Amino acid sequence: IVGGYTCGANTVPYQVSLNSGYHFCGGSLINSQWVVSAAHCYKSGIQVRLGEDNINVVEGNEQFISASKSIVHPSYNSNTLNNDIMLIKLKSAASLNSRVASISLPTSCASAGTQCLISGWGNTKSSGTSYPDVLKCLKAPILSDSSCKSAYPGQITSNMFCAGYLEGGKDSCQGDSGGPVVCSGKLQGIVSWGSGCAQKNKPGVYTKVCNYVSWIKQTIASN
Ligand SMILES: [Ca+2]
Repeated sequence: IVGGYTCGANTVPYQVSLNSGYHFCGGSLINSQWVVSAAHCYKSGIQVRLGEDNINVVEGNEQFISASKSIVHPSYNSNTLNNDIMLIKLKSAASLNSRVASISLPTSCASAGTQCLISGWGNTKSSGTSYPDVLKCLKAPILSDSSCKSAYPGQITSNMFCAGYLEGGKDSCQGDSGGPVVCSGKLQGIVSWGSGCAQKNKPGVYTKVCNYVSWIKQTIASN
């Protein structure tokens, strides 16, 4: 997250870190057994880390639970990032508590202009590299479809939305991928892509979770 703020320990209790020997992507806990992340975060060999604040210190509220299964969306296209969504099943259910909690799936799609909370352990610099240890947060508004398409001509599908600031300075970034965009208390987006981070006229692009609720529900009813 570039231009964000330190969230505060466990104030984003649905945020997970995906670890394959190191943090590599975020995700969102949607119930005690299942995480939503980005399909481009697929790796074999994922441990889900819940209850994290500093990802490099064991502070006492973590649960580390291996994945048993990962399910990339059946229509994921890694070239265009259309349908950039994946489900990860935990080998054992998390113990839900004040620091490890699920986020609701949406009923309606969020609206242009809504301010959402985006979070992660990704890079904090637009130019160069600096990875935080503690979770960072950013409030960013959803941009209109038309503004998103102008920023990325020929690249935005109906399964994507843009959020952020066309002046630059505030955005998600590498290492935030797969993490949450929460609007009105529900999971509306997944950190997916963008041209650099926090650059002018190049806002973040996010997987539009409301288009996937029926896939998510039928998949978790079956696995
Ligand atoms: Ca920790």
